[PDB]
Amino acid sequence: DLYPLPAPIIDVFPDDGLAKDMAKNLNKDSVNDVIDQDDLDALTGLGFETSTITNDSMQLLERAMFNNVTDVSIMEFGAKLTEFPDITTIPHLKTLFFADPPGRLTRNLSLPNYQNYPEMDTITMSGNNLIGSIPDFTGMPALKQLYMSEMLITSDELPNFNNIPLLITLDLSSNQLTTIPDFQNIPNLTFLDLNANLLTNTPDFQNLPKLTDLNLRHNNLTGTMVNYTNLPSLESLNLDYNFLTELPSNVLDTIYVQSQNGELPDQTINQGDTCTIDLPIYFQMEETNMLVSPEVTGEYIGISVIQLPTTVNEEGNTITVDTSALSPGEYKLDVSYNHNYATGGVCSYDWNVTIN
Ligand SMILES: [Ca+2]
Ligand SMILES: [Ca+2]
Ligand SMILES: [Ca+2]
Ligand SMILES: [Ca+2]
Ligand SMILES: [Ca+2]
Ligand SMILES: [Ca+2]
Ligand SMILES: [Ca+2]
Ligand SMILES: [Ca+2]
Ligand SMILES: [Cl-]
Repeated sequence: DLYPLPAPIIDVFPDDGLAKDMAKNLNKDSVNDVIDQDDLDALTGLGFETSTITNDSMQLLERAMFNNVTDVSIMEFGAKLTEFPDITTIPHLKTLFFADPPGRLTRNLSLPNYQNYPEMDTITMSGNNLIGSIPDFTGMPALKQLYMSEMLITSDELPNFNNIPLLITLDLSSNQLTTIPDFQNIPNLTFLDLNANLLTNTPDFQNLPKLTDLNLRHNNLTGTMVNYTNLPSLESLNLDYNFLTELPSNVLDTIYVQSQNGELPDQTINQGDTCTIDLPIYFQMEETNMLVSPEVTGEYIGISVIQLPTTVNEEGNTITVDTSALSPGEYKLDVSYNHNYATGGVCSYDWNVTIN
């Protein structure tokens, strides 16, 4: 497929948009300018920005040998470019980058099981809707970083990667994952970003001995979660904006939580009774100095919100809301703590009470 050189750029790359971008990469003023192999050899990166390039025209890159190119960056692209091709003329490619275009999920991209880029180190496709699944890569043994945030990835599209043993960073934030694999073969993984997914738990990871940062902010973790037994390198576990009533005790010293919500059990009491709750997370946060303010408040929510006297029982680790003056009926109660009026943060727990 290699076009004979020397030749005009437009003859080597017979597509208006591709030729324009190649002239810019080659620092030639015109697509009519004649290039030779030395001009190609001077390139160490290729940038693309003309949105008329399509899958078919990008394939024309196989007509030229790029002996020294290690980076491909696609900064702007149209709807007819949905894949960077697996061509044989960029043998030393190390980084592949697609920009996150303006707007939300406006472009679609597929991720081939690339075979001709054995030196690939980093792939970034964040912000683009993934077409199909992420392949269980077989041709990129040196892959170290994978940025795949905001791509509408579901758990059926994410394999338990078998052949990328050097992976260090995996960013899957802002997707629709309901489960995450108990990753078997990425033991060098140090950073796992899962914020803004739909997770309800994770496995008690069996082989992540080097993981230092695990971000689970804004998921659906509810009540209790797995109490990790084998994350010896863990430094930060972000559980902010979940629905836990208790934090995992084995890793409590790594946790970031300032806001949290939750539901406590229904109770039935008699008119004149107070109402006492368990709230393990409050006591954990209090005792490990995670609170920014000390007050614990209670209220009931009807036509208006009415505050109730609320006391913390530190010996028995319970909280009592004084419901003794309420008449019989059905009530929605709330206990809140860690109020941060400056930031909008709060930890707030709701439950229903029947008073007979
Ligand atoms: Ca000229
Ligand atoms: Ca532009
Ligand atoms: Ca070289
Ligand atoms: Ca975007
Ligand atoms: Ca999908
Ligand atoms: Ca395996
Ligand atoms: Ca106590
Ligand atoms: Ca509430
Ligand atoms: Cl030549």
